[PDB]
Amino acid sequence: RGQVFDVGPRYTNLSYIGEGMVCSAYDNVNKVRVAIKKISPFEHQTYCQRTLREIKILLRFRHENIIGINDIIRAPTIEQMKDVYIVQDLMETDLYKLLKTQHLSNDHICYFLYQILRGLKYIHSANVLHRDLKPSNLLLNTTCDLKICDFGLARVADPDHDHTGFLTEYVATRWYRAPEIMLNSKGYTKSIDIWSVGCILAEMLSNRPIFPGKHYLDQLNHILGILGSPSQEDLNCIINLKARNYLLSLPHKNKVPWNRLFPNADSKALDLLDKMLTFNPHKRIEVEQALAHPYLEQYYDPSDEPIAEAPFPKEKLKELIFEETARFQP
Ligand SMILES: *CCS(=O)(=O)NCc1ccc2[nH]ncc2c1
Repeated sequence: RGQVFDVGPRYTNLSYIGEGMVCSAYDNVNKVRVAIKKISPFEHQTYCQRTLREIKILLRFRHENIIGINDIIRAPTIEQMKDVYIVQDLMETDLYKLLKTQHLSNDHICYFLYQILRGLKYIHSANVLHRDLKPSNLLLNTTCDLKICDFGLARVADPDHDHTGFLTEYVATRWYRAPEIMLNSKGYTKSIDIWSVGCILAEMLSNRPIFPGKHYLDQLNHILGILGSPSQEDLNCIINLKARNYLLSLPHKNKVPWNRLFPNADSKALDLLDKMLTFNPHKRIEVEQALAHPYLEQYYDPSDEPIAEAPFPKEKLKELIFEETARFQP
């Protein structure tokens, strides 16, 4: 152990996983090990907001490629409730850990990408944006089943309020941020997630992040270094003068061909990558088009790619977390 990890007698024999804190544990009712994360969010409003949003989303979603919540453990009263524990299916590894050690065959890349997009189709069908897709948020088991996790930054899509100024600060993981985040976008459209998936695909191809920016504007430097300078048409879509004039200030950069960056990659994988890593978010491929792409033809089956049945102050938010978790109480 490290601290109080107080999960009733249902869950026993705890092993540390990572870091609030995550442990595996034996579930004495279902007779399997499970993952459990301790969330002590109530002293920080940021952790509380992300806790409630995640719980609400994950309890509504039901999909093979999205991690569920199996159980939530907390004290019987608001006064006694200092922590919440979320119990989820235990997955042996994640794509971040796997890519640090293992070469993926083209077949593995294809199947992982299929499952990411299949999960994402469901999320987007519920009018939700994940907004922090990255290898460590893709859980894997030993048979290569994949589950999307961490909905702490997820939002309902809101394309009419997507516009913002140049260099607006952003929360989600830097290396997977679409170029428009740095230029004119709050990340309130589905195209933000597709860019992250493109980055993940590129990372699966070479085991290295494609755009490892070291700070905020360096991320755009990395993206433009491979895509090259945006076209006049793509620039004309950027009405914000600060962002536009920044881009016009840069020396001309040529496109680096994908087949030079990824000489061992399948050509169909690179055609799909090109379409996910499109600079102009309006021209970027959508999740259903991505699934229908020739690269995924061995798996594509829209009848087996389900969609969601419908669209989706700390003191009141501790109350809302209490209410939302009530169904798991004895
Ligand atoms: C979803 C990525 S984190 O939440 O950062 N990692 C913690 C978890 C959560 C659920 C798991 N199931 N198996 C392993 C897990 C790790």
